[PDB]
Amino acid sequence: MKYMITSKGDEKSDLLRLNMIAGFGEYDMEYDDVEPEIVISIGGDGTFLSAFHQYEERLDEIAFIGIHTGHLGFYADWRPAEADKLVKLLAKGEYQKVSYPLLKTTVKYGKEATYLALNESTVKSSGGPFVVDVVINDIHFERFRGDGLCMSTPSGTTAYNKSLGGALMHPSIEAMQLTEMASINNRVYRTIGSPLVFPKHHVVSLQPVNDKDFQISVDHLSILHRDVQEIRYEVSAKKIHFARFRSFPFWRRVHDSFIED
Amino acid sequence: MKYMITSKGDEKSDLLRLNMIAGFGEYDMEYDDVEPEIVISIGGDGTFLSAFHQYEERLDEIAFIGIHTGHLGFYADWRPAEADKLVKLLAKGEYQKVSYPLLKTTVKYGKEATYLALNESTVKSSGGPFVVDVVINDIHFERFRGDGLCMSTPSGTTAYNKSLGGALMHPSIEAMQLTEMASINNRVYRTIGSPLVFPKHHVVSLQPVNDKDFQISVDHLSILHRDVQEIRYEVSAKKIHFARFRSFPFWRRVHDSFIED
Amino acid sequence: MKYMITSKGDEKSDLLRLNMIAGFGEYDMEYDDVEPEIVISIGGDGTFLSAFHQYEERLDEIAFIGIHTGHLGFYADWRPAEADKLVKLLAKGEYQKVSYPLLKTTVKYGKEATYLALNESTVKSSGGPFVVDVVINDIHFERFRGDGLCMSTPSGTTAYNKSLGGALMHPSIEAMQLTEMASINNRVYRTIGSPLVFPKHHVVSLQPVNDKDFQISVDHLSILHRDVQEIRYEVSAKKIHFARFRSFPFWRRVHDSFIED
Amino acid sequence: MKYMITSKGDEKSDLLRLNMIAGFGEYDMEYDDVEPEIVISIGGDGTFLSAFHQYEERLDEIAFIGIHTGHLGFYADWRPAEADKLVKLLAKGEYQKVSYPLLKTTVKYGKEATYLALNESTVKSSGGPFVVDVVINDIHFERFRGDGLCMSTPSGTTAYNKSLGGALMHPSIEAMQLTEMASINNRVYRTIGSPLVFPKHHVVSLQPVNDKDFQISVDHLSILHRDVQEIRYEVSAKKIHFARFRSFPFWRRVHDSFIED
Ligand SMILES: CN(CC#Cc1nc2c(N)ncnc2n1[C@@H]1O[C@H](CNS(=O)(=O)N(C)C)[C@@H](O)[C@H]1O)C[C@H]1O[C@@H](n2cnc3c(N)ncnc32)[C@H](O)[C@@H]1O
Ligand SMILES: CN(CC#Cc1nc2c(N)ncnc2n1[C@@H]1O[C@H](CNS(=O)(=O)N(C)C)[C@@H](O)[C@H]1O)C[C@H]1O[C@@H](n2cnc3c(N)ncnc32)[C@H](O)[C@@H]1O
Ligand SMILES: CN(CC#Cc1nc2c(N)ncnc2n1[C@@H]1O[C@H](CNS(=O)(=O)N(C)C)[C@@H](O)[C@H]1O)C[C@H]1O[C@@H](n2cnc3c(N)ncnc32)[C@H](O)[C@@H]1O
Ligand SMILES: CN(CC#Cc1nc2c(N)ncnc2n1[C@@H]1O[C@H](CNS(=O)(=O)N(C)C)[C@@H](O)[C@H]1O)C[C@H]1O[C@@H](n2cnc3c(N)ncnc32)[C@H](O)[C@@H]1O
Repeated sequence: MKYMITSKGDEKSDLLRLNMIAGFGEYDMEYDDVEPEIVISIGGDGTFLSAFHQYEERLDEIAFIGIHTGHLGFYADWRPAEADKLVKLLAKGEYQKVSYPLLKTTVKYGKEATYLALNESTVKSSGGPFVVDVVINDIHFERFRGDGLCMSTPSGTTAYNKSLGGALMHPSIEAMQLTEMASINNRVYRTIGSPLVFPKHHVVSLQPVNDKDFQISVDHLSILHRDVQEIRYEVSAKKIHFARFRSFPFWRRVHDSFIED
Repeated sequence: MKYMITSKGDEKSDLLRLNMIAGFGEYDMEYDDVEPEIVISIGGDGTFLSAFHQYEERLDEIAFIGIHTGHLGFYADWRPAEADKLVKLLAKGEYQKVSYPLLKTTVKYGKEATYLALNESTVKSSGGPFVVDVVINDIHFERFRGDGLCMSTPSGTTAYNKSLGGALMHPSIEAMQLTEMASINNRVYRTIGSPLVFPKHHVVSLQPVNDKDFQISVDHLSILHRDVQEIRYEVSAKKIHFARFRSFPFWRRVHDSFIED
Repeated sequence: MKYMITSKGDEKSDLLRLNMIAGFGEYDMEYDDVEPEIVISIGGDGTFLSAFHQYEERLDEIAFIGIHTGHLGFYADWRPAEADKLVKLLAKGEYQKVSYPLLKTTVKYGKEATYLALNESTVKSSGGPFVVDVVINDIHFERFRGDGLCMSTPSGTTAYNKSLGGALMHPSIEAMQLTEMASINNRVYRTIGSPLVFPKHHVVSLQPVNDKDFQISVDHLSILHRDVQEIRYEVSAKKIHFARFRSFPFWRRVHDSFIED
Repeated sequence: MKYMITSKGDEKSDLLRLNMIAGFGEYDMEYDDVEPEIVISIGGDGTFLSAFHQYEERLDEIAFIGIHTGHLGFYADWRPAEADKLVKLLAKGEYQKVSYPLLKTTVKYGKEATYLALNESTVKSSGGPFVVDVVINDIHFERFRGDGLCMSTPSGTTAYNKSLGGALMHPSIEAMQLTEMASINNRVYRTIGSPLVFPKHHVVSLQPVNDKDFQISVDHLSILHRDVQEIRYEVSAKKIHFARFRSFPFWRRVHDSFIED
């Protein structure tokens, strides 16, 4: 149906995009970057993340496909050489949609902003020490002191979460995972020191203790927030949908990205 | 209805057990340790684990309650001082049952044994180096070399799993978590180096590479298995049921066991 | 001889400082904050670090003493209640000096700045991804990608180094320790993934790969450096000297700060 | 002078050994496996460790050389293809000896055994839970509960130590490093949770708390010790000497074994 293609913008990805557009022109496929139903991202995982955020208001109407023109990017299902086969399979249709969970971040001030993450949302201080009270379902759980906190989706667990020692979670699990960045632990300061995995409908709230200014990232996007009263995390009701044309199981995707390929 | 009480066996737990039996005698409660419907464990988490295994064939007919006579044992909901209040609340009934997921381990030979775990199942070598191929849903994922592997239930994630760097998982999540014990990683040997969290219906199979003898633990119970062809892990269809008389959320239980109490 | 006293500046530390100055006035002790031979820091480890940096040009002429007015600060040897005993012991003299190793950081541009650290020197990016080549004694060792790097002195190993998973090193060992902050490791990116401990006379050089702007911290002090060609680390030839009046072994100091007190 | 050659015993290593013996026969080199001055190990690091232990009573009279016939074994300096060049260089002599530190383990009973380690000494329980008091220079430092403890030499820090999260230490540093295996940490049980690095002349003593039977390994060799009163660790006064014919710096050796080669 209606589709669009985003490109990383180097010569290789732009040319692949032009060639796929020409192939789509041989079928009943209209290029429409306002209301696409298929969004193809040609590049790396950053390109894919940007495509997701370009269309985060129409996630229920869109299925995503990623082509990696660099290394195997984690959200990519296709190598450039297979682009023509993808054009054909997509043109016919009847593919199967797979959905991954997303993370909702709410930032309250003294007003309210919400963000959606496909990989993770992180919070750090705007310069001074980072100290927050971590409140789970209204239960005061710990006072965190350290460099920051990372809350990850299942598909994000192989990203920043992994570098911070988090568990890799299969994306059929509707959960979010909280990991610590360089927590201090001594006689007077104590944190849990393990990643925490939360189900859908649990709410994790971070509440400032002294400083109220924080640097909050959502996927690639980092923003300074001033005068914050609360940062709230929960599994979103929204999901991202992928078009799948063949089996590529998550654990094989993990194997291919981290073990050998 | 029918109940029984297991005790750690020290003077404090035996006397509490005798006093609770006397209190139950004032209600319509028959002591029956063949077909109980309520199993009370008085001791620590080891006592509770032994009670679970004493009745693992009647898990669908039983609700468990733990009293800790030492430190706050993780599966315990009651301190000894509250025993009389428990007798009363239990006598009336109408309490709410909560269920935690369990782990099924299958060991195949050259014959087949199955075990059920509430905390975890671990595998180590019987003396020589431990090397196994890890196969996930028939996908060859890694060759593990190291000291051993631990597969944990959600409620077990605060136990051995935690010491091995695993994530703590809320027990409403029907999953199991695989953690590494001292994996070797160099130019020639590679493992994933993160805990892995698996949903229900995924099967993780360990397949021997050289040595076929393994020491397999299920909760406290360690057994030498010889001539092993495969060890298979999956989330069990069986669940353990707890009798709950008041709110004691898992994350508060974690707070009280690890942060402060 | 000549001494001075720095204070954290709260009411408790200022009053202790005034009372110690009055006690010193009863001996042959001149207050001199230009050329002291004894520097007393009253506060926490931050106060002590600031005192060290206030006098880093006269380290060979100075012995430091720390009083902690908060929790046991790691560099502190005295509680406030013992201040009068310290005045007396110090007045007589004949105490023993103990020396800890220090870290030299050199930052080269396209010009050169040097810094001395008692705890550690860290490097992060000024916004974009952090990528540096790590060169040890002119040997290209790894390309580091992640959040940053921390180089610690022995006495700093219980500070930020510890939170990053580094080893605690006894300060009689003339060494520095490099730890990673959230390194990425996948099929294409590889780091050593262990802390590294370097002897005196080894030089660790960080060399930019793309971005040349870095945020470099030395103890509490964080500075944006632009147009960096190289950051070089080595154990300094300079040492910090403490006045010791009684045994307080490093491993007891560690026990008291992290295990119980 | 007098030399001997140990072989892993596969066809490749036995033939290399025979060919080197024939080459040595063309010089003033006597084969003597009672009092060698050069010990050549042909195989892997296990072969090298066995050669070290075969001659641990004559370490001051011996220089070791390792040839790896498998992967780059860490203690190996030569590939098989260079064997003839080694014969020649060794025949002439005038090579430089390099020394690495060693670890002394003393096991006291209710009698005394001492062992020397090139990689590490580990202690685990003989079946039950492992609990020991850790005493550093007669200072009670922690009660360790977990799977076991590993004490490593500098050259051993890239071995089991590395898998347990220890730091890699340059072998010019006369030290030993203690790492934890799966320590338990909760409200009631506390360990330091970081590797500890000890200088020469510090003594680390492990003292049993309940069970007195332990499985103690020294390099590859694992032994059940019963009725143990104390296990004591210290940097040995003895050193192992390597014959070096060219530069192969430790950090390049680490790079080649863990980063790429
Ligand atoms: C620009 N990034 C796009 C992405 C991605 C991604 N998504 C997954 C995925 N879901 N699964 C597996 N691989 C995944 N990638 C891979 O991550 C590498 C990213 N490049 S980078 O980190 O060097 N960089 C900052 C340039 C690259 O290989 C890419 O294919 C943002 C993301 O970086 C992540 N990030 C930030 N700081 C990090 C840290 N210190 N360690 C590890 N990740 C870190 C964070 O998650 C953010 O959303
Ligand atoms: C006899 N154990 C009973 C239990 C339990 C338990 N269950 C949870 C829970 N679900 N949540 C939180 N606390 C939990 N406990 C607490 O664990 C301490 C156990 N005593 S012990 O490990 O010292 N020991 C071996 C005497 C004690 O406080 C108890 O209340 C067996 C279990 O030990 C575990 N175990 C074995 N080796 C371990 C390692 N190296 N590190 C950590 N745990 C280890 C393994 O899980 C096994 O099933
Ligand atoms: C203001 N700091 C002074 C100090 C110190 C110190 N020196 C040692 C020592 N040698 N041994 C043991 N305790 C030590 N302290 C203790 O560290 C706590 C510091 N307060 S703080 O980190 O919360 N903060 C930023 C307000 C406090 O208890 C103090 O007594 C700077 C230092 O923070 C360190 N730092 C920065 N980020 C950190 C992270 N994420 N985790 C851990 N440390 C971190 C870094 O080393 C810097 O030099
Ligand atoms: C038979 N080993 C000989 C050796 C060695 C060695 N010495 C160093 C060195 N100094 N530097 C870098 N590489 C090093 N090797 C490499 O270690 C691999 C060993 N094979 S093995 O561990 O699979 N095995 C048990 C068959 C192999 O590549 C070899 O070249 C005993 C040693 O294994 C170590 N060991 C035991 N359990 C371990 C764990 N869980 N993780 C990691 N190491 C473990 C322990 O140190 C013991 O002394």
